[PDB]
Amino acid sequence: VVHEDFQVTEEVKALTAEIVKTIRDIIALNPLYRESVLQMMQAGQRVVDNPIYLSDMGAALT
Amino acid sequence: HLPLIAITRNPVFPRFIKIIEVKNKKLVELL
Amino acid sequence: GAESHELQDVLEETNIPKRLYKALSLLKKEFELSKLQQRLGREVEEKIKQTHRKYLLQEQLK
Repeated sequence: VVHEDFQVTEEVKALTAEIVKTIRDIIALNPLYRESVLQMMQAGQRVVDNPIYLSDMGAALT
Repeated sequence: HLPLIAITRNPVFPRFIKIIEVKNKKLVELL
Repeated sequence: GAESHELQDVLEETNIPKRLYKALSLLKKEFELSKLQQRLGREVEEKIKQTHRKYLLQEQLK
């Protein structure tokens, strides 16, 4: 399970932000699943200890 | 003289309306 | 979209010009990061679009 990441964990999450925004837009314009999962899992809550899993879930929604 | 509010990752920018939601019920008694 | 640490650093500054300059620098850095992400996304998006439009025609045929 390769999870190489840069030591600068400051600007990387910026892309994450974009991703989540995109995801939000999609679910707003193309409602596929409930938004309750979005409320439970929020990037601002610091509970996403595995951002790779969040990205994989987002790509799954596609 | 009140206990520090559990921010729980709820930033409050100056002069910005924000909503705080902490799962802990202990803050309910204080409120 | 600056991190809470950046906001605290701005609040640390006392002189009005100093805090204003720090805020402007943070704005510039956030704009640079957002522009980098947007350009990079656009490049990836065109790379998708590099797929010959026959993919759109196939999608319409289906």
